[PDB]
Amino acid sequence: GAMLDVNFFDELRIGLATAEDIRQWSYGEVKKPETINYRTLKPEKDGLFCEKIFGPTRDWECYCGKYKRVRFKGIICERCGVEVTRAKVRRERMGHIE
Amino acid sequence: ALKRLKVVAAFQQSGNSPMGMVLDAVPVIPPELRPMVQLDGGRFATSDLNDLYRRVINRNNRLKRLIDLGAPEIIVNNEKRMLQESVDALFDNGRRGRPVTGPGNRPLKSLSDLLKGKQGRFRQNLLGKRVDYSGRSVIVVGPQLKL
Amino acid sequence: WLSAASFQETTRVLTDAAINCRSDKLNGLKENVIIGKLIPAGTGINRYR
Amino acid sequence: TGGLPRVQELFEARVPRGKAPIADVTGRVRLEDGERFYKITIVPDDGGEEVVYDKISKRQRLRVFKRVLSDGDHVEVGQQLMEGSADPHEV
Amino acid sequence: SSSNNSVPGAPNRVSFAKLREPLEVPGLLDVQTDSFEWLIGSPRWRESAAERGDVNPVGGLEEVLYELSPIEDFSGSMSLSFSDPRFDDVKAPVDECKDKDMTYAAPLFVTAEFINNNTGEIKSQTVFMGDFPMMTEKGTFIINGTERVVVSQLVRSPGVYFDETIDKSTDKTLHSVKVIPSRGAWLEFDVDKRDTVGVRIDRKRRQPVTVLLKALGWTSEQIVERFGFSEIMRSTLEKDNTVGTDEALLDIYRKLRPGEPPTKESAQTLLENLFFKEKRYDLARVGRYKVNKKLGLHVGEPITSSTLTEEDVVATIEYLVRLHEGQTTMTVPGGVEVPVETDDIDHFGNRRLRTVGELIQNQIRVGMSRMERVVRERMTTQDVEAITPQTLINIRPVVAAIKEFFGTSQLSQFMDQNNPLSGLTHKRRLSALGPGGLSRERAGLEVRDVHPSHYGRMCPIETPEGPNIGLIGSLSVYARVNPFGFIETPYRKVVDGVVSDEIVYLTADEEDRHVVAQANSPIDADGRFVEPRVLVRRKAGEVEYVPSSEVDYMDVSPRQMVSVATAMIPFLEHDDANRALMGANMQRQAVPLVRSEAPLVGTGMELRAAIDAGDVVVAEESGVIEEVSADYITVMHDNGTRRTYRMRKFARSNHGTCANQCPIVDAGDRVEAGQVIADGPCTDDGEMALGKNLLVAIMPWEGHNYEDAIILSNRLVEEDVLTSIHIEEHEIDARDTKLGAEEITRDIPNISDEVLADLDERGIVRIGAEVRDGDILVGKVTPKGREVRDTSLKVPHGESGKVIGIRVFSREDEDELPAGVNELVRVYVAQKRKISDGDKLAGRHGNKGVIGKILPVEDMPFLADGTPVDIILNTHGVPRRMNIGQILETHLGWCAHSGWKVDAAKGVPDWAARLPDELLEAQPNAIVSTPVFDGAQEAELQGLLSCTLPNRDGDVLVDADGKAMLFDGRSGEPFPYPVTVGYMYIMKLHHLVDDKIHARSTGPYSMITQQPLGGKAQFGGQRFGEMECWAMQAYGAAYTLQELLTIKSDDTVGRVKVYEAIVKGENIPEPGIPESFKVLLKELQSLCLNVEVLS
Amino acid sequence: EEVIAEHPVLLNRAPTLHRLGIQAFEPMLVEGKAIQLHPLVCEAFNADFDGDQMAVHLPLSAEAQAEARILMLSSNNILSPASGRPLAMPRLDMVTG
Amino acid sequence: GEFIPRPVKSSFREGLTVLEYFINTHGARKGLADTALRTADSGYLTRRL
DNA sequence: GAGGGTATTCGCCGCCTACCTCTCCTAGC
DNA sequence: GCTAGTGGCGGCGAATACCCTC
RNA sequence: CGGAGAGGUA
Ligand SMILES: O=C(N[C@H](Cc1ccccc1)C(=O)Nc1ccccc1N1CCS(=O)(=O)CC1)c1ccccc1F
Ligand SMILES: [Mg+2]
Ligand SMILES: [Zn+2]
Repeated sequence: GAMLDVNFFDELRIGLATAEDIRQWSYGEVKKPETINYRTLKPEKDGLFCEKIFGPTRDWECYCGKYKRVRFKGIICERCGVEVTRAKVRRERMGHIE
Repeated sequence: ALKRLKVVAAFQQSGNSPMGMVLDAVPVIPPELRPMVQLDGGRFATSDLNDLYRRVINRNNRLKRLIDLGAPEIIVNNEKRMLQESVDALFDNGRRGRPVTGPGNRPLKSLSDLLKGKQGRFRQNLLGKRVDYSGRSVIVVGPQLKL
Repeated sequence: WLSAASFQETTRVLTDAAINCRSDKLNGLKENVIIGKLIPAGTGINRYR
Repeated sequence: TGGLPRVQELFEARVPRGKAPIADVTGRVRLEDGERFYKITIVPDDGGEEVVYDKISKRQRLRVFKRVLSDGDHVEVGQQLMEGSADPHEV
Repeated sequence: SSSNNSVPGAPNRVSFAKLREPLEVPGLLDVQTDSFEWLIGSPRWRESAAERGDVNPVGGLEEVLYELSPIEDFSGSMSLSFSDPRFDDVKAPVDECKDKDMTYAAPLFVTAEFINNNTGEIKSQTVFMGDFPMMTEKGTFIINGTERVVVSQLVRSPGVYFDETIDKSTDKTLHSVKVIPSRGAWLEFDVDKRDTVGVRIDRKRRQPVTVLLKALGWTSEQIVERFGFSEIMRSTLEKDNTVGTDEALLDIYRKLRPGEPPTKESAQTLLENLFFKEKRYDLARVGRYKVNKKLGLHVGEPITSSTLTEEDVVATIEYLVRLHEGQTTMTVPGGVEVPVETDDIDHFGNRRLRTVGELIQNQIRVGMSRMERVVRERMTTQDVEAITPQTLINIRPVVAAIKEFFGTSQLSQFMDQNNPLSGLTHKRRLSALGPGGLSRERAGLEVRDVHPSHYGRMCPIETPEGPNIGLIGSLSVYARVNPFGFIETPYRKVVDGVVSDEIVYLTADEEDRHVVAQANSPIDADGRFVEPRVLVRRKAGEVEYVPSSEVDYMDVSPRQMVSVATAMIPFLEHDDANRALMGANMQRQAVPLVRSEAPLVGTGMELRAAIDAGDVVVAEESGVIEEVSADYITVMHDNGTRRTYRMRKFARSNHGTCANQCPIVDAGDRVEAGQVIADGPCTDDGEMALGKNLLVAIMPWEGHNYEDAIILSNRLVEEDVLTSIHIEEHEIDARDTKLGAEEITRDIPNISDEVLADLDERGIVRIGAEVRDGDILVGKVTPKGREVRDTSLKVPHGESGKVIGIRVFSREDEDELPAGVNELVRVYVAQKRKISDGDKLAGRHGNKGVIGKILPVEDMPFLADGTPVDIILNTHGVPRRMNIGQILETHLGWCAHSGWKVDAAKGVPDWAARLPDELLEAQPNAIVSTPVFDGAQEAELQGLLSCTLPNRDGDVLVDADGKAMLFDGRSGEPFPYPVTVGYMYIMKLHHLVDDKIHARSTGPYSMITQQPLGGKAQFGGQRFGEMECWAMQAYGAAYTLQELLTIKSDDTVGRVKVYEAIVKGENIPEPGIPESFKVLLKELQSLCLNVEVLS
Repeated sequence: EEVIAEHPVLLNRAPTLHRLGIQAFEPMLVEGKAIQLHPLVCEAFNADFDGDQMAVHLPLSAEAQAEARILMLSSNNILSPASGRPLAMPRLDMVTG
Repeated sequence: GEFIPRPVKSSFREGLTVLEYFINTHGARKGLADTALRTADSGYLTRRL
């Protein structure tokens, strides 16, 4: 209805969620039980913290590092595949398990 | 029949199918709502949600491996049962069977424990908050003051 | 269902609300407190504000 | 109950505990005396039907209203026969 | 007339007591020391047990090793065993361990023997079992540099317990029994409302007792011969609807292990392994002894077994049926007669004490069981003729168990070190809650009550005030614990109504069979009782008058029931229970002061309390002091040897206080063994001194002492009467970091050279430098990428003082630093705190309050000679709270300070007939003692008040009523009526207002939900809970509540906009959606719920 | 000194059993670290002076200040909302005098 | 809760004996525990109301 | 066999608010 | 240093397990 | 500042 949240709320509706809804919310699938690497302290790919699913961990930076400036705004990297945006996005994006 | 009709009418009046009770996919909460911190020295203290998601993923992956590779009915059924139990523990830990406990023999927190109780989401964060521009100290008596 | 879930028995209330597909009209003190809106009482009433 | 538990049970609309039966039709009563039970029969003035309470334990006393309740005594529609707390649901 | 004559150099404190003490107070740290030296099997314990129970002397470790060994595999062709545990010297001394953050421990070795049954070869080795933490001489452990105290636990003893209940729905008396083992499986019997006896193994369905009886092999003839006299048994044999030993075994197997083949052999094996395994079921020695005593099975045989038996079960069932059939005696075949009755579960004869040694033994036992599993597994997958004891034993689980116990246990607790009394009472503490005890919330009102069996074993006064009320108690003065773990207490035997001097220790169950008189029973210079009838105590809290020839025992003192802290309250019997409890609790919160002074009026339980606590220095051997200094004392013993004692100066306690020791001997004085040679934190000449003597007035004054507030003079600040020293500890470390090599140096970028004035060349402040909030303590830079940032150590908000010491550990000097750190500099800053408004004072009688005001000396009420009063207490708090012992203490304190002389020109006055000689005269500032229950009377107090010495000029300022005529310091007019003045003992509590003031405008926020952090140390915000929201909604204040909930807590953009608006002249903007609602929506979606916001 | 002039401040003591557990006052700077409370509001707060502590909150916006100054001012709440009896009246030492 | 047939004839001005103090302490601690339980029980009722 | 009652029995829910100090955080190759 | 995994108690309602005729 | 435990204040 009101996307994230915007004033002029009218109602708050609840219901059962289908598999289609779950896959629509998802930005990607999680298929490795890896959280974080200890040698580099960076998220593991396809893990519970993968940056290609949940978004960058730094403002306007990619996992590979090809783009690290505000100019490369809104473009998905062609090497790492992480969309270049702000780091607060990790509080909003959800994955899913097939 | 009164109770059966209560539930059946609940599912009939609305435009909602009853097929939502069986799950073909599991959502994963955003990482910033289940952060993992590091203790003095550089050793991580993993959250409880991460452990449950990890167990679910392990069991699902090994079940998929067994299914693809081909195996007798018994092993596939056992893996399916263990996956069922893992997802049940993730959603509501301790409801059925022994709780999935971590180190120290203490039950892990589930997605259903973030909302319930005196320390749950509602009563601890939405009905009450911590605020700025606030202080505290001991009170003494001032007779000279006015009302 | 928000006021009921914030009072007691969160799991049962939530499952019943999900099954019945209940819609919550945010007309109440506790609900407006939860969503951060002016309560419909005192100085938050239309004739006063 | 006689304090905070009494207040809680009043506000929770529970059965009092020491429930005291209350009449439901005006008429005379044929009180019976026995061990571990009393038979209180309501004989209405109209006489359409007779109600009876036989499970009343002898531990509870008989309320005094207007003299103690006795056989062949007329009672009100909402009179409390025994001594105790009547449940809010019957009234 | 004096108090003590045993301690050599004790002050002469004269007592009002009229009773002689047959017995001296025991060592007050004996429980912990004895329990631990039993565990390690020290020679001292060996001798102590030999002079009594020499039949079976074995320590805890030896017992565990005997229990565990031998370890044999299934085939039985090989075995392993352990014996003779041994200890080496401690690796490092106690002070070294405390300084270097080590653990005080000693290596432990055991002898392992490996025997092969088919070859006859024996291979023996000495295997190292890991370092074993060792208790110090003061009853504490040093674990990772922190002193800890292991607390004794009150637990329900193993045994068999019978109880009775009256059912609600029907009128019946239903009986039950429970056989509670030590690490075993429960077993229950009961008779239900259908007059049928049954069984309930663990938490399964009920079964008739006949089923089990036949499963044991009995038949109808056997069961009927013995049982059957009870109608219930003969009725249960009819409706069982089953018969046959194999059938009963199969039924039991079905009930125990559903879904498995019900075979007779499997059922028998499972049952015999459940209740007769000797490894899965155990009663211990206490359990076996208690079961034998209750059922009267074995009276001569020793306690050599620890498992159940058929005779025990049949005796239990017979006992149950006889109890249910209203009988009062029985005689099981081959046993002595015993009465049948129910058991009170809270009786002190039924619940025992697990001391430190027993808890450590349990942990060692579980660790060794894990090691045994490992060794048994490893014994079947290894080649023969190549296995040696060292190749089979894995020590990791044992050391892990010891680490876990001493680090993360509920009974191993951070020691309390406000003052010596706090620690002494912490070591003598009994707690009912722990791993195997009660719950702080679920516990009911009947487990928290005072029981008649507590008399002389647990103090009824000293307990917490919060949710732990009644769950934590303190051991009594004369009590001790016997080998089985039951608390004892001494009694003085009397024969034919003549009190003898022969002390015997009795447990509660033993004591319940006799009647014991009070210590305050008149005597006629010998044991004979003066009066013909005596008031005595009986079984269940009952007192009766009995002829003097029927008395069995007698208390050793009228203070047998109180504890150490409660025995230091003068005029205790004049105070109500609540205020006495408060005073006993609050004596343990006093802070050490710069200078100490002992009370004018005490009780005598202060010299021994100070000596036994251990914070004073005592001369071990006689000699002559050779050299005395502020740092050490040297004693020249008679035999030519010397010993030097080092004084710990300006040390820091676990609670930030100061622990400074001062010598009290001269350079030529001669000392005696056991004499106090130096003072401690709260000690004055070897006596506890927790406060100061102050001249008090008991009037209300202008509303400044309104509602428990206090008024103080300014002399107490000018003369540093109530000043204290507090010490803080700050530390920082330099790690390797993934970025690399963060360093401590004085080169910090973008900092003025003035800000770096106090730092030395290394980069740390200089000793003796004054530090204020925000000041640099250790300059450090970390390479966040030059990019080196500043991550130096600062002084927290509201903290200041003088730097008095620095300790730096550098890896370059081969220091035992943790992994990944190079430097671990520590900084100590101390500050003297004077008394100020908001600080908490208190007397010994439960009177407390914060300092409302501090007045100039020029405007305090003063006596006719011009003496201001130091403190003013309000009149309206005394009579309502039923603590009138403070007024009596005030009167006696004035009498002691002023001095007196009874004018016995023509015989002593009748009120001084029983007053001890040496108490008919005193000099100014005389120290006296009034024991807790045998002290000064009211008539004696009146007499002393009526005869006191004049002041310097020769005038008596306080009349016979204890009241003086004061002047008004502000107007100079005399007050219309006389006021009550005197001296009482005031203590300064560790509740200073400097540690409680906190304010905030903005700071850290939590990450999951963007709300302010909570905590003074975190610079957190004050919580606005649900009830405050209810109050705001009741006021009708909508905008205030909205702003509090949105822009002050978690409106991420609203916060910054509000700050900008305020720092400019603009007005506050409107709020927005808080972040917690979004977090809730995300969690609900994660629960697979389709939540949407419609518009 | 001039910034805090006529800026109301809310004081609260837990537990907040009824409405008068929160009230607004006019701050005035004092020397020390303890808060000085009027003797006539102790009954409303249920506060004695044996060690109690209180929390302070600052209203920011114009509406919040108006509410704190009109609705919640201590001198405007003299009577008990439950029964109407006065709560800010003399007690103890004042009654004796 | 029932009264004992034996009274405490001493007052706190005179000082209770050791057997008249034991029972007094029993009663006092019982009252304190009851007060704690009552304060825990009243808040739940207030929240429900 | 088949309707009419059971008739306990077992599982789940609930159990005041606010603050302060201190210690520990997985085992195995 | 890296990888893997037999001390709470009341209230309420649904559910088995149990007859009771019938 | 994430969690667990222990102790204390009103
Ligand atoms: O009763 C007295 N003192 C007894 C003294 C006593 C203490 C410990 C052991 C044995 C005796 C008492 O404290 N009992 C006791 C202690 C704790 C809990 C219950 C009990 N009781 C009460 C008297 S009870 O009903 O018979 C049976 C249970 C007493 C003496 C003098 C004057 C008046 C008195 F009420
Ligand atoms: Mg108070
Ligand atoms: Zn890239």
